[PDB]
Amino acid sequence: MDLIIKEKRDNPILKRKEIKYVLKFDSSRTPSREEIKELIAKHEGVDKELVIVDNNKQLTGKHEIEGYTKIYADKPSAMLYEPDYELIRNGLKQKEAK
Repeated sequence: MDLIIKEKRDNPILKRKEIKYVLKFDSSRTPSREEIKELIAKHEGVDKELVIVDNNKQLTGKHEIEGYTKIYADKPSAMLYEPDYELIRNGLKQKEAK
């Protein structure tokens, strides 16, 4: 697989990003999970935890797929501290919750 990415990231409260991606796949074996997903996010400007990619706009007519990928950077931070772990239980109040 060959992923050429044109990443664009916007990080607010949840550090969400938007990137342009094309994976070139060699007709022979089924696409790999890590190869596409890792190279997609990693290239994406993010780690493997941050890889969320839905929909894919195919422009070319050869054998590679293009589209937009979504990435979450909170996946690792949440995994390290665990979402089911008592982080504080109270919430924030910096002049506005959002």
